[PDB]
Amino acid sequence: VELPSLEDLKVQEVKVSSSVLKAAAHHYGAQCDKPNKEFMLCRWEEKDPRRCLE
Amino acid sequence: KQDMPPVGGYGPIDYKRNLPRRGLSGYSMFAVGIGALLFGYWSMMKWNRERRRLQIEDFEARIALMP
Repeated sequence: VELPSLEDLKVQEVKVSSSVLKAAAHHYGAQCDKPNKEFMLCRWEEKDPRRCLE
Repeated sequence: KQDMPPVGGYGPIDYKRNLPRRGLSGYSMFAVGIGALLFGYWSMMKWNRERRRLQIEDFEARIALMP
């Protein structure tokens, strides 16, 4: 099979601690709502997270 | 002439046998038992249901993140 390159990696990972990540944790997803549910259809409905990387 | 038997001063002590210090008998008991027992159940549903409210709150933070 095939795998995408070392490019489209090394993007800005949120380097925070787990407690400060669970600190807000409630106002975070409650107002963004545009890429996440689309990303869920990109993962739940369609499998193979290799067409699903963007 | 110096013998014993005194002129007076006697009791006696009893040969009696009694100490009926009762004691809250006769349907007064089983009454403090049942009401305090349901009082403990009355203390429930204000804590378990309250912790159940926090239990959905705990699972809320898991579902909000993880996309």
